[PDB]
Amino acid sequence: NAKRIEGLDSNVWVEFTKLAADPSVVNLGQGFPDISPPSYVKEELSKAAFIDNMNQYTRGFGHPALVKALSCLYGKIYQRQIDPNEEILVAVGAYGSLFNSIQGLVDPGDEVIIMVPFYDCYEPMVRMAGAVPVFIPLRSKPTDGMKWTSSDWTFDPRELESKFSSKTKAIILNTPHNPLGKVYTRQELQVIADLCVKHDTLCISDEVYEWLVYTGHTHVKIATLPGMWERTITIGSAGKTFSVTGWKLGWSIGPAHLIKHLQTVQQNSFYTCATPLQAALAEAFWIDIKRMDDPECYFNSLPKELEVKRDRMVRLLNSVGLKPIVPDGGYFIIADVSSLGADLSDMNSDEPYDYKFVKWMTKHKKLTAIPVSAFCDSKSKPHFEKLVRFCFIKKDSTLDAAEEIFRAWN
Amino acid sequence: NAKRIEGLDSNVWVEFTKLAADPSVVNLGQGFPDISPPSYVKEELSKAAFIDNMNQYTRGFGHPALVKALSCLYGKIYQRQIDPNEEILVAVGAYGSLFNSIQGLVDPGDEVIIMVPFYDCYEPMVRMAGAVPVFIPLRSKPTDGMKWTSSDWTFDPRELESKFSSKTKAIILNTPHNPLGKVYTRQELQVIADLCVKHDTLCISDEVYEWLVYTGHTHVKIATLPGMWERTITIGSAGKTFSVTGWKLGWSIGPAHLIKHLQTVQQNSFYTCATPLQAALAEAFWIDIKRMDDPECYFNSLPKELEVKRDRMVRLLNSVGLKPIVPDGGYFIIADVSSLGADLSDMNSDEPYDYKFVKWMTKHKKLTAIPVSAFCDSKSKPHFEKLVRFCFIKKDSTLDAAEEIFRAWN
Ligand SMILES: Cc1ncc(COP(=O)(O)O)c(CN)c1O
Ligand SMILES: Cc1ncc(COP(=O)(O)O)c(CN)c1O
Ligand SMILES: NC(=O)CC[C@H](N)C(=O)O
Ligand SMILES: NC(=O)CC[C@H](N)C(=O)O
Repeated sequence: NAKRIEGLDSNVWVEFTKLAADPSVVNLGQGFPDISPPSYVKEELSKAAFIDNMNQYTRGFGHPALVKALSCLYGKIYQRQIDPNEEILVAVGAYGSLFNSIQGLVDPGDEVIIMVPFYDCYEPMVRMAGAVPVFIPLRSKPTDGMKWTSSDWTFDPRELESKFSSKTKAIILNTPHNPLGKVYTRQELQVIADLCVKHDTLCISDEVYEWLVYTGHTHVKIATLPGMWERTITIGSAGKTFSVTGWKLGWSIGPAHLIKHLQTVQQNSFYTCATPLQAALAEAFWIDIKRMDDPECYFNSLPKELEVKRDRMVRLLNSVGLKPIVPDGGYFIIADVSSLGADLSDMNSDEPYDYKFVKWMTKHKKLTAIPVSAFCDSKSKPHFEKLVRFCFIKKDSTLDAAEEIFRAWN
Repeated sequence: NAKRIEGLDSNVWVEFTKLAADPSVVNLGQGFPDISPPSYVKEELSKAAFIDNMNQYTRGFGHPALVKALSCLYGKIYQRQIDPNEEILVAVGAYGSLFNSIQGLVDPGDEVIIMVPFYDCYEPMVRMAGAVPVFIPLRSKPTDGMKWTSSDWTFDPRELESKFSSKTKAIILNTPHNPLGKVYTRQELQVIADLCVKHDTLCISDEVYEWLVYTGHTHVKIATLPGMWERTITIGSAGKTFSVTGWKLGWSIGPAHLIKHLQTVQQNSFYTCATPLQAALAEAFWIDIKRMDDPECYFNSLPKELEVKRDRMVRLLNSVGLKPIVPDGGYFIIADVSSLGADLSDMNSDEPYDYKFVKWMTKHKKLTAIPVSAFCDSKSKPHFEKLVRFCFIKKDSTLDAAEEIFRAWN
């Protein structure tokens, strides 16, 4: 192995393969939608398949009709003109966008601030770049009494500030947050923005779940706050927006002077993304862009549908004594499992509690989930290891099977 | 920009975004097939599109049906049992496979040997890894007097040996060769094998054009030579194999102890490739794998169809005083351009001779092509700068438009 990848060969997802290959297990762990994607998304891909040209090379930095649809949709959200060619880069998922961003912008010995828990890829991407991840946790605060929510988690602005130094190149922001479901507030973003401007750092903002925010909350884009446009890369994903995780297309949106460096990594790595997927996606966008104010727009109908499933899930977790944290956004929910005081007596590894719990739940109850300590750096693990993450982008019948397990639990 | 991409922002193909544009020009430049993909390749993509699961995330290192198909096909070629999970990585094109190999295997300060002319991405990919490209040119031999062919180019084994030191990490091999169409001989591969074994170096073998070898030549895989399986990564491409360049799926095949490091790059960069493309590509493979014996197999029928088109191009180029180098393989043909009359003081730009010629032929003859100096490091360019490359993976009607241009040349 090359030095840049020393110790980066472990991967939580490669780790979690085994859990649910067993067909009789209900899998609420990985973010695999088993709802149907919209009919027209599948239709448009079939249509593109039969056009010879759409099966040949397209523009390296993104299919022209696609980046054009992206600049239209995001121009409305940002309330500014987005340049399709210079301010957008289409990459292989939000992963590939994150990869372009760190690879083109982050040097060895640079510091990168990461909020804990974090989508697991952030830490190894920062390391393969020779950079130093700097961790800060989200801490709970007292609850309103009736409900535990994502909004009861936040950061200490004084603690955040202390993480910023002359070596900080960037901070990574994930809102709506995976695994917590947190929708960052304008006040939180403002504290983040103040510091990035004051230290002259970048913000890389992972916003794949941007459409999935629930009543009481709103997606705010940090790159729309004063001084932030010039210093933010904001990332979206086809998989999340159209429920086609398997298309693996995302985009980075930001200023031309930053996006050019992302574009230089891409030209020198995989170069271009698939033409047929990008062609179909452009069409899907236009179909929904043109009804953005209608309920039937997929940007509106999916979170509306997911809010119902979310609520059903919180009731299911409650019925067995799991303390759910009701998410403001996204399609994951965390439950504290410690009030079950489960029977993990003879799992004798040095794994965190949540991993043992999940292995135990899979074997005994036939239900899998993801340990939140998978989204934590070594020192943070003991502070989050009683927490397990459940996925609810699932068809009713799947959540029915889940309900059968919760009803039979004792 | 990050330091790692310093000076790597210029891209040959980004630059040629000049006169491919104008409507009336016959483009024989970029490797863009304008023939149809096989009908079943297209139908299989349409069918995967309508299966919901084929739109969601698949195995990270390659869709299981696709790695199994590639296992079975390549295991016949190699006469060995290839492990589909450990000895194969599906990536985003041959580009992505090349990136995985260099990123996962090559350190700052390593030397990487590259044979000139080289497919252009080799050099910046080695520079991005902090390594030193060590150039050796292919050189001409006396012809049989009758015709000029790719096999009249070779390398000096003694000069190659002198490129190997204790800093050498690897040699990049490209057979059949782009741009010049060379199908490296068993005796050439043996000289490279002897030196990788003696120095304990890697060979990264880029064999995207492996099926496209014409009469009197045989694709031989260096990884099949004694002692080479354990030091070789061999790369393939869907875009070349099934004439669907826009699908951006390639693969690396080789021993587990090397493939795992490519796997580590990929899990940390883009992770997963697209599911519907991989599903459809697995089915396109099973179809052709079952009929390898038969002339109807795409592995057989395409090289046959293209050989006719190569022979046509060589007649058309001869017709106008461009001396073609007849390719053993691939879908590019170089023509020597020096026996024509120049223009070219209307430029004076002292950029290479071939770049001036290609601008002159675009403007005045309405035909584009690629200057060979684009595939050459700085010191080599004077040895190759009268050479121009043409693509013939084109429909009959495109080649007729080309015919009409040659007919009207004088
Ligand atoms: C926060 C976050 N970022 C990025 C991704 C990956 O995005 P993509 O599938 O487009 O590569 C995910 C989905 N696993 C995610 O939850
Ligand atoms: C020799 C060679 N290797 C790799 C590639 C790129 O392969 P892909 O399109 O699958 O990424 C090309 C482009 N045709 C090539 O000519
Ligand atoms: N590698 C994957 O597909 C994992 C993604 C899934 N959304 C997760 O966060 O759990
Ligand atoms: N998209 C591309 O860069 C096409 C490259 C093509 N194979 C060529 O060599 O001309």
